[PDB]
Amino acid sequence: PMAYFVENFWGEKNSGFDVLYHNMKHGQISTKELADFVRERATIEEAYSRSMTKLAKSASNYSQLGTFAPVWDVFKTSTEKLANCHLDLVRKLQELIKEVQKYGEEQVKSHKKTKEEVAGTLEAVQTIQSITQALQKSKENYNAKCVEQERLKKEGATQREIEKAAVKSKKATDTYKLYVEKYALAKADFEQKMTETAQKFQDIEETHLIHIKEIIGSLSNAIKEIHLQIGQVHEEFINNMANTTVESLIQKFAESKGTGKERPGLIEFEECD
Amino acid sequence: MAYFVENFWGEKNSGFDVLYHNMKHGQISTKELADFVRERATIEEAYSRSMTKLAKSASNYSQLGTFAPVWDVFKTSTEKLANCHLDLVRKLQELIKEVQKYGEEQVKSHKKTKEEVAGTLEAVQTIQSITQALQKSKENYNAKCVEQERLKKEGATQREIEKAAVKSKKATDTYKLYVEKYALAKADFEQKMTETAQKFQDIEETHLIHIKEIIGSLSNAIKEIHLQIGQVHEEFINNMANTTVESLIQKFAESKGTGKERPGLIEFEEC
Repeated sequence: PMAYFVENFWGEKNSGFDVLYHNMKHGQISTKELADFVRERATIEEAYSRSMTKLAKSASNYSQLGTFAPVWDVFKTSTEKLANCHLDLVRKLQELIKEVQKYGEEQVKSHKKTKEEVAGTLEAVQTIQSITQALQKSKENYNAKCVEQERLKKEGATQREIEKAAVKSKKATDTYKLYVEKYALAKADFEQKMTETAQKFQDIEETHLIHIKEIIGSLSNAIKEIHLQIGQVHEEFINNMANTTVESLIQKFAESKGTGKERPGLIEFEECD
Repeated sequence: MAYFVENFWGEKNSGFDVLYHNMKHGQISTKELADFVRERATIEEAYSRSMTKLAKSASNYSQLGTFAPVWDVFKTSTEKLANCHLDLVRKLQELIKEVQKYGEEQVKSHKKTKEEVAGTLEAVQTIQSITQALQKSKENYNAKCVEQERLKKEGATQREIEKAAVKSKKATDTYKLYVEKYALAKADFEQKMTETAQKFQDIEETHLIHIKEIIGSLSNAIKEIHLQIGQVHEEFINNMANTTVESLIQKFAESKGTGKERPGLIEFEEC
């Protein structure tokens, strides 16, 4: 709840506004980088899915010879289901990329509106920066008339030409005195505007980081959901292997590849006929 | 029960030849199991090395933005995921070793079994040699009786009858001997085949139970890593919860803050 942005963005240069504003704009970078990360994760998931699909094809094309042969269909169906799980994660990640891209383009809208809203604080910054430089110029000019006043005074000059040098110091004093009052006015305006705007930026940054973590939340949800499905494919495979018993494998081999039930007949002595 | 004994006889008696070659096909099932685990490990390693590459790319994103520190959470979690899949690769490579060790010791027991029931192979060669010779003598003895009938219907000499009778007598003596030798070989084949077909089923039982034990070890290895993968997903969720909005706001403000102190007070200063 603490105002970190208000407390930490002042300094002598009055550049805090600039930093904060461009930091808001850098929030666009993060959205592009996140989408790119999810795209690459989806690439890996699809590579895995396509290879698993190919692994199921090779499982169906194994030799039909032997008692174990029918078990490859249990390998086929499970590998097909596992491959489909990963492809569905790809689809879910791709839907997630779409809503990151959607957030990225509504950032551009809300950044444009913030720019138009902080226009008063932009003025407050450039006026205080201008007056601080103008005050320094009037400070140095005031001192330049002091040195020239005392240069002519200590060396020896007419009281008429000293008095007109004193008036040149008076106008140098008055304008410097006026800039001191102008600084205090611009300083009070800047501090009032910056405190409202530094908080404004922090609030924008909090809304940003909340929405981003919600996307990573949906990222974690899709991965967890598919992870649960993957675990169910493994368990289905386990008990399908349990159901495929040795008894049934021998049963099916004898019934299909058995030569004959009836044993060779008994032949006796035959008459000539 | 006994399916191999009951259902492997037939007229041509291919029973032994089929069951022996089927035992040999048990070696193919072992090779194809190795090829499956190897291909699965290849997929699991490619995935792992891609994830490692993804984990390292997570750190090479922009330093700009309040979100920046969150990338380390991605980096550490994606690294751990990558290592889980490589650990499975190592476990699957240990299975390929025991499958091929089982495959090479199958060759040892199969050649032993061949030498154990070579007598039953002889019994198949014996009954086939005899039944053909029994049919040869059956056709012969009947032809001697056809000649006995042919020469009687036409009429011949009494001494030719003695010659045809003694030829039919020896045709009977051999044909009757082949009937006894068939019944002796049938009682030898059916006795040995029943013992051999039961032996072929018993060794096929020990084959199928051991192959299922290896696939059991396969399912265990995948289940164990799947549990670890689920823990990484939960650790990622936790680390994301720990990386609060407040901690990121504080991170950036103290890193890229322009100054704690507000613009200074400037008053008149006399020369």
